[PDB]
Amino acid sequence: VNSFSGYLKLTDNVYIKNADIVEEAKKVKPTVVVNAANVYLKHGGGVAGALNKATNNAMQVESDDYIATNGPLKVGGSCVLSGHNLAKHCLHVVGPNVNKGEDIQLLKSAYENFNQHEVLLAPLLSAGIFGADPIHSLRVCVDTVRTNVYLAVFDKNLYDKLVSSFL
Ligand SMILES: O=C1CCCN1CCSc1ncnc2[nH]cnc12
Repeated sequence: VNSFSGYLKLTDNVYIKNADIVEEAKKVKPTVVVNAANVYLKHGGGVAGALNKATNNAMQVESDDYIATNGPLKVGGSCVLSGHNLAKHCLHVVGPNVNKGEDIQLLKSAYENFNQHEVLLAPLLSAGIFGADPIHSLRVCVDTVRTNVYLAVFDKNLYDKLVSSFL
């Protein structure tokens, strides 16, 4: 038993809810919240910008130190940093950005990072301003992640379409 509430069950291990991931994190305080990161951990907009704003920019400060020490992430890669006031940990995961021409096959590699954590709160990778089809993203998620994932979908219209088109 865990504290996630109001989710529709899609599979044995994947759950989905129309919710603002920032508000959901603040309420559940999950062990892991996933950020839709870029390789530079520049959290300017989309999910990343919202999460960072909710930390009063502490996520960005921590991220800049991480990059100064380690260099950029790989597309399809991840790193674990603090969850600040939102979660114990934040798993920063880089999905391919279609608006940068990045290979959509890297989406599966991106979701594989979730398997290193037993339970996560997450957005759909590569969705939103990353330009991929969220229905495809949900399919790759279901077919790749084996650990327990609670997906937060901000847009009610998108949420309804994702549910209604799910096989
Ligand atoms: O829902 C949507 C519509 C377009 C893309 N997308 C999911 C990524 S954007 C997001 N996802 C979850 N929680 C949030 N809080 C602020 N932004 C978000």
